[PDB]
Amino acid sequence: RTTGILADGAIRALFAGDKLKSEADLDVDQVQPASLDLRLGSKAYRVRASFMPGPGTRVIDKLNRFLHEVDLSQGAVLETGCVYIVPLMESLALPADMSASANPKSSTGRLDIFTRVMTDNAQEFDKIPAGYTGPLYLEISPRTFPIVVRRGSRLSQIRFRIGHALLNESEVLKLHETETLVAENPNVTGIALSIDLKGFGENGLIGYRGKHHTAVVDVDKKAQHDVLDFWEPLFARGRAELILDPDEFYILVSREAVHVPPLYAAEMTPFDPLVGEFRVHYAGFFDPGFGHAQAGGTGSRAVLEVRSHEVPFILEHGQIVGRLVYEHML
Amino acid sequence: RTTGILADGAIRALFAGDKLKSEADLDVDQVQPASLDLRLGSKAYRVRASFMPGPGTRVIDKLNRFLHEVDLSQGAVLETGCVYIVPLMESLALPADMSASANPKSSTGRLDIFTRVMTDNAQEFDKIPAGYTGPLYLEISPRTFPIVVRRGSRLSQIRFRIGHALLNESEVLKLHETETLVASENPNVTGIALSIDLKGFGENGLIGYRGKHHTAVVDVDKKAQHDVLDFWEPLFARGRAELILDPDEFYILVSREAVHVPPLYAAEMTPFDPLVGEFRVHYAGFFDPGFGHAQGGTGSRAVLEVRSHEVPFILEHGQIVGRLVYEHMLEKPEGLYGTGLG
Amino acid sequence: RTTGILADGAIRALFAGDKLKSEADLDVDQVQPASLDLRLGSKAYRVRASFMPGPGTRVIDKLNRFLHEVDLSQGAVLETGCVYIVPLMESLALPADMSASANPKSSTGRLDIFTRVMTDNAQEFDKIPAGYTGPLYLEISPRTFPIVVRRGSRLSQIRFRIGHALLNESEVLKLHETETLVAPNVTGIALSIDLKGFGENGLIGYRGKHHTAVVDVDKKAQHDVLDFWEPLFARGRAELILDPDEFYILVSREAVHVPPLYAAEMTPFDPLVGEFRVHYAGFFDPGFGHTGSRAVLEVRSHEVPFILEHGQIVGRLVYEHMLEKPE
Amino acid sequence: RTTGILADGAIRALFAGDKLKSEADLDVDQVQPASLDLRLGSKAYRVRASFMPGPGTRVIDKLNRLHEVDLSQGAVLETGCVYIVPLMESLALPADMSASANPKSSTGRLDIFTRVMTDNAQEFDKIPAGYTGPLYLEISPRTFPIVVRRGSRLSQIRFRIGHALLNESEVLKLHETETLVASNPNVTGIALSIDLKGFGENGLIGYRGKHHTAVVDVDKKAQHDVLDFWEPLFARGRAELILDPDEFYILVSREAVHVPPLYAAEMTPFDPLVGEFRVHYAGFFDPGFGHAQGTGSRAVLEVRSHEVPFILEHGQIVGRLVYEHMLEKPE
Amino acid sequence: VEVPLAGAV
Amino acid sequence: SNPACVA
Repeated sequence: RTTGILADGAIRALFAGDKLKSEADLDVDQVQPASLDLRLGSKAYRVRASFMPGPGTRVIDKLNRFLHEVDLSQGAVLETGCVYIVPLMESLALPADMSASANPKSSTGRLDIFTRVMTDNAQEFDKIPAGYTGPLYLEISPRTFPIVVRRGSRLSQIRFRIGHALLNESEVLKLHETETLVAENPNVTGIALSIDLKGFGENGLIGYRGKHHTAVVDVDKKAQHDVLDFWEPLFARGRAELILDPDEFYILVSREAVHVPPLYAAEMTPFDPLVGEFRVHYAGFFDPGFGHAQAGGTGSRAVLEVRSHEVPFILEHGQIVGRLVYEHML
Repeated sequence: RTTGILADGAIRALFAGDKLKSEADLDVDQVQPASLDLRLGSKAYRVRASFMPGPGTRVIDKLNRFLHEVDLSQGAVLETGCVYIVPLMESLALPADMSASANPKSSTGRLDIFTRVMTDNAQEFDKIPAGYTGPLYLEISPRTFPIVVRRGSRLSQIRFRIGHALLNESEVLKLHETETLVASENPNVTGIALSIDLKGFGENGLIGYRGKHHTAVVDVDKKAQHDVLDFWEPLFARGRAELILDPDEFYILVSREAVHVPPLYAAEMTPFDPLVGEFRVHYAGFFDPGFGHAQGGTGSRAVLEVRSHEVPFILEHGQIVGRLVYEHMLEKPEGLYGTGLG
Repeated sequence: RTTGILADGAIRALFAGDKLKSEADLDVDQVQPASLDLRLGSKAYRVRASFMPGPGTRVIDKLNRFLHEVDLSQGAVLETGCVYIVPLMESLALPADMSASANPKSSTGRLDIFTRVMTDNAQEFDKIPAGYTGPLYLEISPRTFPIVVRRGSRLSQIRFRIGHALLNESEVLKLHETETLVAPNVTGIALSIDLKGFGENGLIGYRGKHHTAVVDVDKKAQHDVLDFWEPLFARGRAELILDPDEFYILVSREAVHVPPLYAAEMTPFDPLVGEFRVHYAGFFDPGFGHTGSRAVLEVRSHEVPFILEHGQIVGRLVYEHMLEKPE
Repeated sequence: RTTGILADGAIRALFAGDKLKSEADLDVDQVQPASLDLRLGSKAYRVRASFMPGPGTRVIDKLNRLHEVDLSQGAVLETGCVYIVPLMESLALPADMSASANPKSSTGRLDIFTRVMTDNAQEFDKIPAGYTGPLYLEISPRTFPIVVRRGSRLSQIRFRIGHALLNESEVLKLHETETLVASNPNVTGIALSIDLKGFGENGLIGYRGKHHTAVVDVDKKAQHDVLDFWEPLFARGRAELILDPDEFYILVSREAVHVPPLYAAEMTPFDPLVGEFRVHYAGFFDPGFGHAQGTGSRAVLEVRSHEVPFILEHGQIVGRLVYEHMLEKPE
Repeated sequence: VEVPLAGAV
Repeated sequence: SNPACVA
C-alpha cells in the first residue's frame, strides 16, 4: 500500500528524521501501535472560552488577544466548567503527503474531559493538515470531575497517515470471515455497535453514572481512587432500558465483542442519524490487536461514553449507538 | 420534472384526493409554497422522556406503555425542561414514490422550542418514509421560554417530495449566474455557505438577541402581542467583532450573506458539520421559493439561532455557521390565495 | 388558661360558629389535635414570581397586576421551578384576640415542595393576624419532584392561638423533669443529626433523585420508593456531604416527646443558617412519642457544599401551651 | 465606658502587646476605625466541602483529612469551589474580649462567599472571649472567578469587650442630636429599605453580576471595564425587580445613613422575610460613616432570592442597621 | 433594529 | 430612552 495509517516504527522513523520533535526525550510507552500520545508542557492558560485560530493565525497570537497562566510543574487542579489552553511538548514538520488526526485517550473520555487539539491556522480542531509544520496545543475542559494534571500528562493522542485507506462493506465482511471482527454476524454499514442494557454478572450491572459532586481525580495516578466515591453503578431493574438525562455522564458497554486485527486500525464514529437525540462522546482510535489474543476468546466489548443532547431520552437495549470504521495500516 | 418537492398546488391536490388528511379544513394560510404547517390536536401527553418508537411499533402503544394527559382545547402551558407528545390533526396516506421530512417553523426556533415529528414504526425523527400511511405526532420541549399552546397551534412543517432532487456544486454555481443566490460575486459553494455577521446593525450596532429567563409564558398563536424587551435582551457590538457563546444561553443572530431562493427551487438550512462539536445552528429549517425575492436589491439575510455546546466559544465575525442546500421544485408554487406567489 | 393554642374541639367549635368557614364540610381526618389541614380549591394561578401583598392590598388585586389559570378539578401537574398561587377552600373571620400561623405538612416537606400561606394585607408569609377576616392562599413551588395536585389536596396546616404562651428555657427544663422531653441543650431543646446508621445496611436516609416521574400528592403510595429516592448508607466517618442542589431526608439522634397539654414546632438552628438549613419545619402535635420518638428532618445546604457530621445540631424544638387537652 | 467596641488605638495596643499577632508587620491601612482587615497567608487548601471544626478540634487537623495551592504569586479560585486559607493574623485575647468577622464590602460586591473559622469553632465568624489561636478564611467565589495572593484582604474583624448594644430610646435620642437618617426612621436599630425608582435620566437601580467573565484580581479591582462584569438594571413600568434565585444583585437603600464617631454599626438581614430573599454580605459600618460633607450616605446592598423568584418592590424593608458603643473614639 | 420575530431582513 | 438591561 502507498496509503494508510503509520505504524509505530514509522512514527519512530519521524522523530529520527525530525518530522516530529519534542521538548524532552519521548516516554518509553508514548508511541502506540498506531498512534503517538501527546504530552502537556509546563504552563496552562486559563481562558474564558474556546476559540478557532483561523487562517493566517498562530494560536500564540490569538492567545495574547485574550489570560491567566497556571504552572503545571508540580501539578495544578483544572476545575469543571473552566477552559485551559496547554502548549504540548510535541511539534510537527510533516511531509507534504502526510496528515494527522487527534482524539482523546480512552482514559480521558472515561473521565468526561473535553479536549481539542489546536493547530496554527486551524479552521477545525483535531485535524492536522497535510504537510503541517508548527506547534500543537491542547484545549482542556473538565465536565464532571475536577482533575490534576502536570507536565508530561497524557490526555490525547495523534494518528498519522498517508491518504485514507478505508475498508468497504465486502472488505469488512471478508476480513470478518478470515479474522473474527465480532465474537456474531456483523452489522456492516464499518461495524455497527449497539448498547447492552441487559447487564453482567449475578447483580446485573449495566454500567456507571458519574457522580455530580466529587474530589479531584489525578490523571497520572488513577488506580488510586475508589469507585463509589466517583460513580453510581447502574443495574437492571425491569425492562432493558435507561433514561439518559441531559446533565449526566454514563459509562456503558457494547453488546458486541470487537476485534481489530494486527494489520488494521479502527476508530469509533458517532451514529449520524441519532446524533440529534444522544451521542457517543470521546469516540477514539483503536489499536491493531484490540480483542486479539485473550483469556475469553477473540474480541472484547467497547466501553462507551453516552450523553443525551437536549431532552431526556429512553435508551433501549440493542440500540445502534455507533460504528467502528476500519482502516489499513501502512 | 418527475422528481422534486411538491408545491402548494400539489399539497392541496393531495388533500383533495385524501392522500393527506386532517381533523378539520386546513387554515387558509396553512399550505406554504413548498411545505405544510402541522397543527396540534386536542390532547398533549406529558412524558418522562423522549423515545424512538422503533420497527413495528405504533406511537400510541409506546405512549400506553408509559404519563399525564393535558387538554389543549383552551390552552395549556408547556414548561421548560419538560417533554410533551402531541397527536397532530394531520395524517397521511402517501403515494409509494412520495416521502416527506419535517422541520420547525422559524418562529418556533426564535422561541427556542425543541420539537421532533414522529411516525409509527419510526427509526429516525422528522422523516416520513416513502409511502407512509399513518398518524403524526409532535414531541415538544420548551427550552428557554415557557409557552402556551392549544388545538390548532402550528409549531412545525412538513415538506413532501418525489426522489431527492438536490443540486450539486455546478448546478448551484450556474443558478447563481442565471439568478442571484448571494448578493456577492461569488459565494462559497460546497450548498452555499452562510457566515455570521457580528459587526452590528444601525446606529447602536445591534448584533442580535439573547433569550431571558423567568419570563411570562409565550402564546405561540399570538407571538406579536409580546413586547420584545421582556423576553429578549438586545446585544450590541462594543469591542472586537465577536461574541462569547455561553452554552446555557440561546442567541438570535444574523448571516452576513443576503440570500435568494428562486421560485423553482426550495432550500434547507444545514449545520456546518466540521464545527458541530463547538457550536451549532439550532432549528435549521425550510426556505420557501421566493425567499429574498429581488426587490432595489436582491436577497434577504438569514436569521440564525446559534448555541454553543458543552464549552463557551468565542464566535467571530465571518465564521461559517451553516450551509443552505438547494432542491428542485416539482412545479412552481401557486401561492396563498392560488393567484400567484407574489 | 386564657392564652395558648386551640385544640381540635375548639377548631371544630370555630367551624360551628362560622369563625372558620370552608367551601365544603371538613374531611373526616381534616382536624388535627392542635391544627387544621388546608385544602386546595379548584384553581391554580401560574405566576412568574412570588410576592408579598402589602398593607391595604388584597391578594386578588395584586395577583391581577401580574396570570395563567390552571384547573385543579381533575388534577394538574405542577412542574419544578414554577410558582403557583392556589386559593384555598377555607377562609377565616377570627376573634380580635385570636391569631394563626401556618406550616407545611410533613409529607409536603418530604417531597421538597415550597409552600407559603398568604393572607390579604400580608407583610409576612404564614402568619394570620389576630382577628383576621378574609381568604387564605397557598403559594406552591415544587423544588425537586414534579407533582399532581387537585381540589381537596392538603399540603399545609394552620394552628390557631390566643396570645403567645411559649415556654422559656426554664419551663422547658422543668417540664422535662416531670415528663421526659428526650430519651439536653435548652437554649427549646436542641436536635442533632444521626449519621451513624440504622439496622443491617446502615441506612442513614434518603437523597431525592434529580430526575423522576410526577408524584401524586394524594396517592404517594402508588410510587415505588427507589423510583424517587436514593437510600444513603453508613461507611467510614459518620459524615455526609450536603451538596447544594440536593435534598435529604434524615433523622435526629434525639427521640422526642410532646406532652398532652403542649404543642411543639421545629425551628431552624440560627447559628448554622448560612451553612445548612432544616427545611419544611412544621408542627408537632400533643402526644408525639407517647419513651419518645425520632424527628424526621429535611436538610439542604446553601450554595456551598457542607460536610454535615454526626451529632451536629440542626434544629430547635420549641414548646407552647395548649388552652386545653385535645379530645 | 467599660463595655463596647475597640477603636484603632486599642487595636494597635493589642498588636503592641502580642494579643494580636501576625506573620508580618501590619499594612499601613490594615487597622480601621473599629476593625482590622485580615490578610491571606501563603497557602490555600482546595477542599471537597465546607466544614465546622467543632469541640476540641484544630482546623489543621480537619484540613489534613485536600490539594494545596501556592498564594505567593497569585492563584485563581474558581466559582463553586471551596478553599480554606490560613490567615496571616492570629490571637491571644484577654478573657473579657471577644471578636466577630464580616466580609469587606468589596468582597460582598464580588459575590465571594467567606467564613472566618477558629480552632474548636461551633459557629463561623465568632471568636470566643479570650481566644488564643489561628484564624482561617473559608472562600468560595459564587459569580466571578478571582485571583488572590498572600496579603489579600477579604475579611475584617471587630473586637469588643462585652456587647454594648442600643435600644429604641437611645437610637431615637441619638437621631435627635446626631442625624441617623437624612429623612423619620423605623426603629425596632433602623430599618433599611430598597430604592427601585431609579437614578437620573436613565433610571439605573443597580447591577446584576454577569455570568461568565474574566478573573477579577481582588487587590487591583478598580481596573476593569464595567460592562465586562455587570449588567446595569434600569427601572421601567413599576418600581419593582424580579429576583431570579440564580442571580446576584447590587442595589441601594433609600435611606442616607450616618454613624456618629462614638458609635459603630452593623447591617443585619431582615428576619421576617429571610425565607424569601436575603441581604447577603451584611457588614460593619465604621464610626464616622456618612459624616456631613448633605449629611448621611446610602447603604449599597447585595441581595439574592432564596429558592423561588421574588418580586422585590420599592420601599421594601431589606434589613436592619444595628448600632453599638465604641469603648473610645477612633484615634 | 430588527425585532427577534423579523421575517426578511 | 432608558436603555437595557430592563428590570
